[PDB]
Amino acid sequence: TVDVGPDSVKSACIEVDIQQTFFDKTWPRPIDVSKADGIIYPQGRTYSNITITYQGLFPYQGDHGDMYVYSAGHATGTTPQKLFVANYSQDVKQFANGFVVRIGAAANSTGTVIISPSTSATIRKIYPAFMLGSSVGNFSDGKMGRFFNHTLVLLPDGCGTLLRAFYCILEPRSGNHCPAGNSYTSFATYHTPATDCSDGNYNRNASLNSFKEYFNLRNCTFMYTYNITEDEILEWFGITQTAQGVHLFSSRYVDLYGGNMFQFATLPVYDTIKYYSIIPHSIRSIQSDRKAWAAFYVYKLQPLTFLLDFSVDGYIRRAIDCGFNDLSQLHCSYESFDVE
Amino acid sequence: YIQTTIQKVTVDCKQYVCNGFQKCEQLLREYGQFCSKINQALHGANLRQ
Amino acid sequence: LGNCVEYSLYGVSGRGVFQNCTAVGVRQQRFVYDAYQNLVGYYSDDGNY
Repeated sequence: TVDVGPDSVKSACIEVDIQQTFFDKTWPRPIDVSKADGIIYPQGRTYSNITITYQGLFPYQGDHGDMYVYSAGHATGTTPQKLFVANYSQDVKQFANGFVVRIGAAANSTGTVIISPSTSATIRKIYPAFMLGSSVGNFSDGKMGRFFNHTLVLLPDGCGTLLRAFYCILEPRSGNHCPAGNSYTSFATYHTPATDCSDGNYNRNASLNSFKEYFNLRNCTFMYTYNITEDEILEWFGITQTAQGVHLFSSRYVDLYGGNMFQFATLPVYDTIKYYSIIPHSIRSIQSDRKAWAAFYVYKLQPLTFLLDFSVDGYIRRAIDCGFNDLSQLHCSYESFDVE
Repeated sequence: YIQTTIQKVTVDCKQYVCNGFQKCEQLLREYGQFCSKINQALHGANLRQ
Repeated sequence: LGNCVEYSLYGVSGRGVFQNCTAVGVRQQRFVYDAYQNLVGYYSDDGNY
C-alpha cells in the first residue's frame, strides 16, 4: 500500500446533471488506414524504406469507433452551479484486446459549446479519463458501473499537463450527491479554470481531489505521473495488456507531427482486464467564459494482418488492412501498393 | 491432333484449406504467404495460356 | 570498424562487421532490421549509427 495523500475533507460532493441528449451528436472521423491512423509501431525494432506485412493489434479500416465529448458546467454569471455530464459512467464496455484514442482531432476550428447550443467558440484539445477493471457490478441503487477489488485508473490533471495512473481501490463515499449516499446520479471529476488553471501554477491535484470527493482510495498501489507539454496538435493514445502488465502507448515523445504510437510505460497490472469505462469530466468555468472541448474517439483493436510502408526515416506513413475488401487482399497478396 | 492449351484452373486456397471455419483461418494465418504463392503461380500460368 | 567481430548488444548477439553510415530508421528503436529479419543497423550509446 502506497500513500497518495489526505482524504476529502468535504462531505457533500458536488451535483452532476445527466442530459445525454446534449452530447448525442454526429462527427464522423472513421479510421483512415491510407494515412496510418491508429497504428501501433512494431515494438521491438525499426525499418527503413520498405513495405512488409505484419501481424499485430490494429483497428478496422473505416471503423467509426465511439465518440465522447466533455462539456462545461452550469453557471449563473460568475458562479458554477453543477456539472454537465453524459451517462458514460453507466456505459461499461469490454476491453478484450485494448483500444486506441484519437485526441484533439477537431482543434483550431470553430465549433459550439454543449450546454449553450447557440454559442460559437474555438475548440480546445482535452484529454480523456479511463477507469478499467476486472469485475463490475451495481452501485447503491442498483446503478450500473461499480468497479470491484482493483481498478486501474488513468486521469489527466493540472489543466492537461500531467497524466496519473494508479490502482487505488475505489471506496464509494456516503454523503449528499455521492455514490454511496442519497440522491446519487453519477460520479464525475472537474477542475475550476478560474483558480486551478493559473499560469504560474497549474494545480496538479485538482482533478485528483475531485475524484477523491466521490471515492476513498484505499490499499492503493503504484501511483505514477507523466508530464505532457501543452499544444493544440492531434495525438494518439493506445493501451494493451500482456503477461508483462498493462502497456501504455502514445505518439507525443517520438512522433508528434506523425501519429505512430510508441510504448512509453508499463504497469504492474497483472489481473486480466475485462471491462473499462470513460470517466465524465465537466469544467466549472464562468458562464461568460466557456470554451469548446474537442471530442475524442475510441477504436477497438483486433489481431489483424497489415501491409505497412516504412519510409527512409522509419515512420509508417501508409498502411493497408488486408481483410477490408478484395482490392486490399490483392495488395497484401503481392505485398505491394501497386498491383498490375 | 495437336494440343495447344490446357484447361485454365484457379483455386481459392483459403477456402480449399479451411472451407469457411473461422478457427482454421487463424491457424492458417500464421503460415503466411503460401496461399499467395499458389494464387500467383496459377494466375501467371493462365496469363501465359 | 572494419573487423569481423562478435557482438552482443542489449541481448541481441551475432557476428559481423560494423561501419559508420548516415542514420536511418527511428532512433528510439535502436535495432534496424531489413525485410527478411536481418539486423542491418544499430544506434550505439556513443551517439552514432
